[PDB]
Amino acid sequence: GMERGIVQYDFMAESQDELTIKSGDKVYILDDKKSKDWWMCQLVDSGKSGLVPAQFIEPV
Repeated sequence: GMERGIVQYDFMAESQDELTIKSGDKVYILDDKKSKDWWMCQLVDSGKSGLVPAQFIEPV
């Protein structure tokens, strides 16, 4: 869990490389270096991973 975050808005994946997340969900931030718009994250509880809007992720 090198870097953690908390989801701030619901987001539903519309394509394969995205990750559906719900407000309040805890994530690992896997990659916040490649894009200021899209971060690769993984849900702590389910282990599901993919791209989400950066602006929806509050780092801990």
